[PDB]
Amino acid sequence: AYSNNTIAIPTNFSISITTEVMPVSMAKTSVDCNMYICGDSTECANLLLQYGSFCTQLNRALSGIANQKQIANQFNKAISQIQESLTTTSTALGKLQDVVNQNAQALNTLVKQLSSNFGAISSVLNDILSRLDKVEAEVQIDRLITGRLQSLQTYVTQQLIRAAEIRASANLAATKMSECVLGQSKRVDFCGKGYHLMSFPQAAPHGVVFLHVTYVPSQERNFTTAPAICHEGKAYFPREGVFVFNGTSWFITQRNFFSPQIITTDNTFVSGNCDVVIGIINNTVYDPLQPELDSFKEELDKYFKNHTSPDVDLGDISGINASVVNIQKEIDRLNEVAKNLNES
Amino acid sequence: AYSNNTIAIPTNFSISITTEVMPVSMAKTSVDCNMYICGDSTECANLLLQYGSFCTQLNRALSGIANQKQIANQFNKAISQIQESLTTTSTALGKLQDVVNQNAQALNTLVKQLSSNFGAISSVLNDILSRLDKVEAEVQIDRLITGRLQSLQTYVTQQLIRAAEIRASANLAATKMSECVLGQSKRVDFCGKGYHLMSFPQAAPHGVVFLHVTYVPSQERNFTTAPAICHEGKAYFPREGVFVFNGTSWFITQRNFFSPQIITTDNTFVSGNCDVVIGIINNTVYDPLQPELDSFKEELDKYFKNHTSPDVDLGDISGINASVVNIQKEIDRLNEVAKNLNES
Amino acid sequence: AYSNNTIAIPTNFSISITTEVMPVSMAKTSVDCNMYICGDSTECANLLLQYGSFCTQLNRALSGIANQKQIANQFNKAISQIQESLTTTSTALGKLQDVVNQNAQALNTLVKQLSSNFGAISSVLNDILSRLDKVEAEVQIDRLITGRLQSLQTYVTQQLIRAAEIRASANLAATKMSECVLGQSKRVDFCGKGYHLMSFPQAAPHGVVFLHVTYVPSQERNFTTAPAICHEGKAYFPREGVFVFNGTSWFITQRNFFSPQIITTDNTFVSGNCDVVIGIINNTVYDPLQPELDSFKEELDKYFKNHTSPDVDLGDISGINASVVNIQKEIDRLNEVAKNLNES
Ligand SMILES: *[C@@H]1O[C@H](CO)[C@@H](O)[C@H](O)[C@H]1NC(C)=O
Ligand SMILES: *[C@@H]1O[C@H](CO)[C@@H](O)[C@H](O)[C@H]1NC(C)=O
Ligand SMILES: *[C@@H]1O[C@H](CO)[C@@H](O)[C@H](O)[C@H]1NC(C)=O
Ligand SMILES: *[C@@H]1O[C@H](CO)[C@@H](O)[C@H](O)[C@H]1NC(C)=O
Ligand SMILES: *[C@@H]1O[C@H](CO)[C@@H](O)[C@H](O)[C@H]1NC(C)=O
Ligand SMILES: *[C@@H]1O[C@H](CO)[C@@H](O)[C@H](O)[C@H]1NC(C)=O
Ligand SMILES: *[C@@H]1O[C@H](CO)[C@@H](O)[C@H](O)[C@H]1NC(C)=O
Ligand SMILES: *[C@@H]1O[C@H](CO)[C@@H](O)[C@H](O)[C@H]1NC(C)=O
Ligand SMILES: *[C@@H]1O[C@H](CO)[C@@H](O)[C@H](O)[C@H]1NC(C)=O
Ligand SMILES: *[C@@H]1O[C@H](CO)[C@@H](O)[C@H](O)[C@H]1NC(C)=O
Ligand SMILES: *[C@@H]1O[C@H](CO)[C@@H](O)[C@H](O)[C@H]1NC(C)=O
Ligand SMILES: *[C@@H]1O[C@H](CO)[C@@H](O)[C@H](O)[C@H]1NC(C)=O
Ligand SMILES: *[C@@H]1O[C@H](CO)[C@@H](O)[C@H](O)[C@H]1NC(C)=O
Ligand SMILES: *[C@@H]1O[C@H](CO)[C@@H](O)[C@H](O)[C@H]1NC(C)=O
Ligand SMILES: *[C@@H]1O[C@H](CO)[C@@H](O)[C@H](O)[C@H]1NC(C)=O
Ligand SMILES: *[C@@H]1O[C@H](CO)[C@@H](O)[C@H](O)[C@H]1NC(C)=O
Ligand SMILES: *[C@@H]1O[C@H](CO)[C@@H](O)[C@H](O)[C@H]1NC(C)=O
Ligand SMILES: *[C@@H]1O[C@H](CO)[C@@H](O)[C@H](O)[C@H]1NC(C)=O
Ligand SMILES: *[C@@H]1O[C@H](CO)[C@@H](O)[C@H](O)[C@H]1NC(C)=O
Ligand SMILES: *[C@@H]1O[C@H](CO)[C@@H](O)[C@H](O)[C@H]1NC(C)=O
Ligand SMILES: *[C@@H]1O[C@H](CO)[C@@H](O)[C@H](O)[C@H]1NC(C)=O
Ligand SMILES: *[C@@H]1O[C@H](CO)[C@@H](O)[C@H](O)[C@H]1NC(C)=O
Ligand SMILES: *[C@@H]1O[C@H](CO)[C@@H](O)[C@H](O)[C@H]1NC(C)=O
Ligand SMILES: *[C@@H]1O[C@H](CO)[C@@H](O)[C@H](O)[C@H]1NC(C)=O
Repeated sequence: AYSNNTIAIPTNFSISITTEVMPVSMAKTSVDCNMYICGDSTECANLLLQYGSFCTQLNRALSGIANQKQIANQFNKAISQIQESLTTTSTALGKLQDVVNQNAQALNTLVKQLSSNFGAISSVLNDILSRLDKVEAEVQIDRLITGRLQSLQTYVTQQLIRAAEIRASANLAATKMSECVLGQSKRVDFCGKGYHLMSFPQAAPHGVVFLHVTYVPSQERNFTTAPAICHEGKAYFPREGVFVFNGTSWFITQRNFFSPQIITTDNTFVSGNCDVVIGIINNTVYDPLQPELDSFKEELDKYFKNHTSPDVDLGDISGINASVVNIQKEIDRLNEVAKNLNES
Repeated sequence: AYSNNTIAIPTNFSISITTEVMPVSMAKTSVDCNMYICGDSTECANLLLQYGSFCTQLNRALSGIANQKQIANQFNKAISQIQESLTTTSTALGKLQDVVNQNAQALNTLVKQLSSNFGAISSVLNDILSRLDKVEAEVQIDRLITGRLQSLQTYVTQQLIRAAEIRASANLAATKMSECVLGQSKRVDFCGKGYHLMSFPQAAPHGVVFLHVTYVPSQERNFTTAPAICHEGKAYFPREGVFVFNGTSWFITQRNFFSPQIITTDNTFVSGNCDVVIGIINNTVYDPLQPELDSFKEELDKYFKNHTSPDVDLGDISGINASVVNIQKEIDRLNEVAKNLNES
Repeated sequence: AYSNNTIAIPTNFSISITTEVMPVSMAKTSVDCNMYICGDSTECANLLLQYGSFCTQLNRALSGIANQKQIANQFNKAISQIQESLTTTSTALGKLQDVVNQNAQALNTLVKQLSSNFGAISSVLNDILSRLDKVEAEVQIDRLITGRLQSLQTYVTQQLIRAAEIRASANLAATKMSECVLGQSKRVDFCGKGYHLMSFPQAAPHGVVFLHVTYVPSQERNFTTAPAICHEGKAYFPREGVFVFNGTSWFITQRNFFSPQIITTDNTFVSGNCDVVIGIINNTVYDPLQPELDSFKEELDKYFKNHTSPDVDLGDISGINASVVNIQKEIDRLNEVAKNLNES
């Protein structure tokens, strides 16, 4: 750089109060989560019970801010053969009576007690449906609560960052009530704008209101300005000074205004050369270090189950029919032989 | 303002060391989530596996801090009619045998294989109950984990805000090891209280302990003090000075103590008027901008299912009975005719 | 402390530009959650719909940054007794016909309509399985989303803390464009290293690049240095000075270099004693107040259900058999009597 250029250097001034305000404390922002999250749907209050005791410690942080007898005997034999036949028929039909009734008893057993199986399975199935739907409903609510929860946590983080700004600004308030009040700071546009004379401190709800009695340049000039000059391979350093003309005569003044005092030997300092030392750059950087998230595919497929299956539950188990008898020609010929028997 | 008032202005001093401490670094607070979240219930460790790799990158941020033959033939015909009748009866009862046994075979089919249907449905229903209860249990755990998780995330946010305060305070430490150590700062109650002479820097675990050799006013006076005076519609500005009396004679002194030097022309600066310039107010404010959350009603009713339904599962399907035969008068009259047949 | 020691005090200087950079603003880091959370698995986008409107307000904060007739008649009576017997048999077998067919009708009723019960229960059971597996899948996804969500919320918190550092650093930029530009700050190694002469401000994308024309000590000496001396139980205070020798003769100089001006009476100030005032320690501390989390055992066992149960669903309800008739000796003797009847 090194070059002579021009800085507005003040000529005539004026009084100037400043009256700046800088906050020092914070309200105890005890924010209820149950109100910020939840407005209605008492269900939400039933589920945020299960969400920890997060709001307590959250507001703990926020609080910590602030020849023819042959016929007779033979057909008598035949009649006792018919006697054999009909006692035989009584045997058959008694067996049929007990077994057809036993299979009907098994039928009643199945019907009654298998209705009871239907009743048990149907009640269990309805309760499965009920609690499945409770799971569905509350799970959707939990999605919504979790998003709204991290929004609230962002609210609290925003609040804490404000609390940190307020703490550092109160440190600046303590430093200014040191220097501006209990001293006359020789710093341009600090302790209010212009050149500080005295400051008047006064309180506020959460601030410290300053009343800086200062003075500002009412009148000046765009005037030439040189940091250092190199006559002889040889630099010149104005102690508490800046190289200035009067219309082309090199003088050195104060910075605050110019009564252009002549170049002495004492106020100038000298280097044996005019060799610039190059300085270091680029401070105040911070690395965030929030590094990386991979896919859902990696994250999921480490820890995941697909896990489905249908049933079978055949039902052709039912589907086999009942064959029947519908014959009655036996009854027909039976009663027609009964006609024949009453005939002769 | 502008008015003459009174500031304690120092008279006699005393030596004063200060010995302040300002931290510069932080411990590597590698906080395990599995310990801060989880203390017991290995179940919790089974579920926090599924909770991402959040704790890794979380501690990455925290790490980045640091004639009578008629009879014979006719009744022989009738006897063969009875032969027809009993072969006919054999036909009927064989049909009944096969069909009653077939309906019993269908009954055994239903009983065996429909027990197998009950076994399949009951095992599936128990597994439905099992995994439903796993869902219920782990879902409640997930509520609790999510609340405790955001409490941990608040812990980390609190920690990072401390890290930011430490970084800015270490910037102040670098600035004070510049000015207090390598210079004699002309700043009241900076570089320790009082007026700095020299500071002695020394290390600490995570701080830089200063030893500010300063000097403080042991003796002073509540004494009158004026910023500027307006004789002639015309202001007066003491350069490095403050208007002071000796008991009513206007002098201007240093701020640091008063040897009340007389009003010169050079130390006073003058405005042509006494016109206050009014200054700007109210800096250092930040807008949080955390704006808004609506109801659960809006948020929910965009994306929600109620979604319930019962079954029917009739059971009168069972409830139709089995009619029976319980008659035996046929057997009674049958064996009584058998008595009659053995009679004659 | 109080002791005479040695500070490098400058002798000959050199010009030195500094060229430091301090950022003042931030890019509008409108970070999409749907990209930072979600990369693939459109399912994830189906579930993050249910996760509030968190990303909107999240980026609202981030945006707010920037003889043989006896025989005839008697056996005619017996023949009508057989007529009674076979009409009686017709009665029995008609009753058996209707009842065996009725129990078969009940069997068909059970088979058809109980297949319909199996169909209803099986379809409901498959849908239970389906939506249970949807619950399982999406619940695991919600674990993963919640962990990745708080990682994103940590990203945003990290970003906001950077925004606070940038706001305070821009306050330092405003203070340096006050003092370094519009003044000549008498502060060592502030407004760039060395001793400030003038600074040249120039813009940047998000910074304010300074060009501090300063001057640094090219040449100096480790030289003795005393804060205060106690001849007579009586201290000595060099105003804008430091006690210095020339090779053992006590002088007081400037801090910036040494032309060792003689000890006057005016530049030294005096205490009547040599009594050190001890100062206060250990500022800039903040209490985090993130206090406490108890066990899962406390947190859980306040609000938790274990809640399991099996079924019974007997199945011996089926398991009772069907007894049968398999007899046919009646048919055998029946047709053998039919042989006997056709004989005679
Ligand atoms: C400014 O600096 C130049 C050298 O760059 C010098 O020759 C000149 O005399 C200086 N003054 C003016 C008024 O240009
Ligand atoms: C010179 O004065 C003008 C007045 O209009 C103002 O722009 C500024 O003070 C100076 N101009 C420059 C530095 O370009
Ligand atoms: C600067 O110096 C004198 C005295 O201040 C002034 O009168 C004159 O106009 C200027 N120029 C010179 C001496 O060349
Ligand atoms: C640098 O120091 C030496 C030491 O005697 C002195 O002779 C010389 O004048 C100094 N240089 C300047 C420019 O003052
Ligand atoms: C300052 O440092 C950052 C580090 O990321 C770099 O990107 C930037 O280019 C540097 N500034 C200049 C002017 O090179
Ligand atoms: C297995 O999981 C993947 C993961 O997206 C998904 O497509 C589906 O639920 C399952 N089945 C198949 C065939 O991918
Ligand atoms: C009725 O009987 C059989 C038994 O094997 C069954 O499979 C089928 O459905 C029916 N038979 C027909 C319709 O011919
Ligand atoms: C059947 O025969 C009997 C005698 O065997 C006699 O009463 C009559 O002729 C017939 N009818 C009735 C109804 O008895
Ligand atoms: C204070 O200011 C008033 C004007 O407000 C002036 O008359 C007076 O002389 C000053 N001094 C004292 C000691 O009151
Ligand atoms: C005047 O001195 C008293 C001493 O008790 C003290 O309150 C303060 O220094 C002054 N009082 C004021 C300014 O009200
Ligand atoms: C203030 O000035 C003189 C000299 O310091 C002092 O003796 C006198 O008492 C004071 N008052 C006057 C001169 O009215
Ligand atoms: C203001 O500047 C003019 C310019 O010559 C000068 O005459 C006047 O004395 C100045 N005013 C004061 C109060 O110094
Ligand atoms: C400072 O600005 C804030 C902006 O919200 C305002 O509320 C407050 O009233 C201002 N201060 C004064 C003293 O008016
Ligand atoms: C539909 O959802 C609402 C939402 O609170 C709730 O009352 C219930 O689960 C459902 N039914 C009715 C009738 O509101
Ligand atoms: C048994 O039979 C009928 C079949 O239609 C059934 O509905 C009913 O329960 C029973 N009848 C009675 C008890 O009269
Ligand atoms: C039945 O009649 C037979 C001959 O027809 C004869 O043995 C007896 O009288 C009766 N009883 C028995 C048991 O046979
Ligand atoms: C340093 O201080 C001691 C007293 O501690 C004093 O006797 C001595 O003369 C001083 N100077 C040197 C050069 O040691
Ligand atoms: C004295 O000079 C040496 C030069 O090597 C350097 O270590 C430092 O400036 C001084 N040494 C100290 C203070 O121990
Ligand atoms: C310090 O003072 C004189 C004059 O600066 C110097 O010549 C001498 O060497 C020193 N020592 C004394 C006077 O003992
Ligand atoms: C302290 O103040 C008194 C008041 O007159 C004065 O006599 C004495 O000299 C002062 N002490 C010092 C060391 O100046
Ligand atoms: C500073 O205060 C903290 C408060 O926790 C304390 O632990 C520490 O020991 C103090 N420093 C010293 C040097 O005692
Ligand atoms: C009850 O809950 C506990 C909690 O860990 C767990 O062991 C299990 O799920 C249940 N049963 C028993 C016997 O503990
Ligand atoms: C078949 O009949 C009975 C009915 O009580 C049933 O309990 C059992 O399983 C069978 N009886 C046997 C195998 O003896
Ligand atoms: C049975 O007897 C009838 C007459 O009663 C006669 O036709 C024959 O002898 C026998 N066989 C058949 C097939 O009728």
